[PDB]
Amino acid sequence: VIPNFEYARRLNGKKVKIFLRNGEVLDAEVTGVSNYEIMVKVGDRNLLVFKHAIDYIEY
Amino acid sequence: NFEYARRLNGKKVKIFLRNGEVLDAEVTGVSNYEIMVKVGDRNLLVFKHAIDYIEY
Amino acid sequence: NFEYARRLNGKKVKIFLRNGEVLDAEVTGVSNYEIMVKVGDRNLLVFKHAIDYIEY
Amino acid sequence: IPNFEYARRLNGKKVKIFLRNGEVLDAEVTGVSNYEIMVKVGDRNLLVFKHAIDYIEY
Amino acid sequence: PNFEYARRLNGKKVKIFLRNGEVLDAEVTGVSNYEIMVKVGDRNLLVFKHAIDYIEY
Amino acid sequence: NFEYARRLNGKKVKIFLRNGEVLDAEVTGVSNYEIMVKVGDRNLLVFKHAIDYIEY
Ligand SMILES: O=c1ccn([C@@H]2O[C@H](COP(=O)(O)O)[C@@H](O)[C@H]2O)c(=O)[nH]1
Ligand SMILES: O=c1ccn([C@@H]2O[C@H](COP(=O)(O)O)[C@@H](O)[C@H]2O)c(=O)[nH]1
Ligand SMILES: O=c1ccn([C@@H]2O[C@H](COP(=O)(O)O)[C@@H](O)[C@H]2O)c(=O)[nH]1
Ligand SMILES: O=c1ccn([C@@H]2O[C@H](COP(=O)(O)O)[C@@H](O)[C@H]2O)c(=O)[nH]1
Ligand SMILES: O=c1ccn([C@@H]2O[C@H](COP(=O)(O)O)[C@@H](O)[C@H]2O)c(=O)[nH]1
Ligand SMILES: O=c1ccn([C@@H]2O[C@H](COP(=O)(O)O)[C@@H](O)[C@H]2O)c(=O)[nH]1
Ligand SMILES: [Cl-]
Ligand SMILES: [Cl-]
Ligand code: NA
Ligand code: NA
Ligand code: NA
Ligand code: NA
Ligand code: NA
Repeated sequence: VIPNFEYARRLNGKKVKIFLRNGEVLDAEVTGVSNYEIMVKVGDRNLLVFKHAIDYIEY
Repeated sequence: NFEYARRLNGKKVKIFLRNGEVLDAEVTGVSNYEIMVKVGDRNLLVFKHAIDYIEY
Repeated sequence: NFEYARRLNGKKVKIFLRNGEVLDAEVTGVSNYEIMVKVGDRNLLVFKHAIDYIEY
Repeated sequence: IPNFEYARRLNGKKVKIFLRNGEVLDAEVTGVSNYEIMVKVGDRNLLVFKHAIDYIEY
Repeated sequence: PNFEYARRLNGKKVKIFLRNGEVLDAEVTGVSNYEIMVKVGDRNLLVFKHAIDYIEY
Repeated sequence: NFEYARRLNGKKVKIFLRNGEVLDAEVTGVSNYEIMVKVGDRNLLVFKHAIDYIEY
C-alpha cells in the first residue's frame, strides 16, 4: 500500500479531458491504465495514448 | 526516496508547463510521476514530464 | 510489466507520431521500447517515445 | 559508480541554466536531487526539472 | 524484454528519421541500450535513440 | 550495460542539440546522464536528453 504511487490508475472508467503535448485535446472515456499507457474511447474511436505524450488530464 | 516536489504539497504554486501555459495552482498530491492540482474549480492531473519548472 | 501495446501485434493501426505524422501501419512486433511495422512496402522500427497515440 | 552525477557538484554555485523553452535562468543552486534542481533566481524560488534543462554554464 | 529489435540493425544501412526532421543515410556500426553508432559518409556519429522517431531499413 | 559516450572523454566533438544549436566542444567528463564540455572559454554541463547526435 503506497498511496502516492500512481494517480492515473484511479482514472480508469472515468470521463476525462486529455491535453496532449502537441495541443490536441481528447474528450475521452478511460478504458484502461498501465504503467506507460492510457486506453481511451473518443467518440467511435479506440486509442492507446502514451503517458509521455500527455501534458495534463482534467477530470 | 526523496523528491523536492513533495515539499510543495498543499501549497500555492505557479507551474510553468512545456506548452507555454502557466498554471496558478494549489497542489493536492504528489506521486513519483504526477502532481495533482486544483486550478480554479478544475482538478488536473499534471505529468511531471510536462513541467519545466515550478515557482513557489 | 504489463503493456497494452503488445496486444496490437498483428493489427493494422494508425500511429500518430509526435512530429504530426501518421503511419498506416501493420504491427509485426512489439518490444519494451519499440514497435515494428510494415507501412506499404516499407519496414520501419518505430520508437514508442516518438508515438503520441495509436488508433486501432 | 551508481548515481554519480556532475550536476550536484554545482550545488551552492552561481550558474546559467539554459532551458528547453529558450529561457535562461541566472541562478544560484540550492539543491540537487536525481530529477530536480532547486534554484534562487533573484527573489524567486524555483524547482527546475532536469528534463527541461538543455545545458548549464558554470 | 529486455529484447531490442534495434540490435538487429547492426551492419545495415538505414534511414534514421530524427525528431527535428533531418534524415540520416546511416551505416549502423554499433548499438547500445541508449545509442546507435553510425557512419554517414565520412562522418562518424553517436546518435541518441531518444532523438530518433523511426528507422527505415 | 555499456555506453559508447564514455569513450568520448577527452575528445574534440561537435554536439548537435535538440534546439538546433551546435557546440564545437572538448569533452571533459561523461556520466550516465551528462556530458561535461569546454566550448572555447566556457564550461558547460550538457544533459544527454538535450543532445540529438555527436560527431566525433
Ligand atoms: O510506473 C510508471 C512509469 C511511467 N509512467 C509515466 O510514463 C512516463 C514515461 O515516458 P517516457 O519519457 O519514458 O517515454 C513518465 O513520465 C510517467 O508519466 C508512469 O506513470 N508510471
Ligand atoms: O521516481 C521518479 C521518476 C520520475 N520522476 C519525474 O518524472 C519524469 C519522467 O519523465 P519521462 O520518463 O516521461 O521522461 C522525470 O523526469 C522526473 O521529473 C520523478 O520525479 N520520480
Ligand atoms: O517496459 C517498458 C519500457 C518502455 N515502455 C514504453 O516505451 C517508451 C519508450 O520507448 P521508446 O520509443 O522510447 O523506445 C516508454 O516511455 C514507455 O512508454 C513500455 O511500455 N514498457
Ligand atoms: O538518476 C537520475 C535520473 C534522472 N536524471 C536526469 O533527469 C532526467 C529525467 O528524464 P527521464 O529519465 O525521465 O527520461 C534524465 O534525462 C537526467 O537528465 C539524473 O540526472 N539522474
Ligand atoms: O534498455 C533500454 C533503454 C532505453 N532504450 C531506448 O532509449 C531511450 C532512452 O531515451 P529517453 O528515456 O530519454 O527518452 C528509450 O526511450 C528507448 O527508446 C532502449 O532501447 N533500451
Ligand atoms: O544509463 C543511462 C541513462 C540515460 N542515458 C541517456 O540519458 C537520456 C535520458 O535518461 P533516461 O530517460 O534513459 O533515464 C537517455 O535517453 C540516454 O541518452 C544514458 O546514456 N545512460
Ligand atoms: Cl488528489
Ligand atoms: Cl519484425
Ligand atoms: Na511524468
Ligand atoms: Na522527459
Ligand atoms: Na527531470
Ligand atoms: Na537515448
Ligand atoms: Na540526460
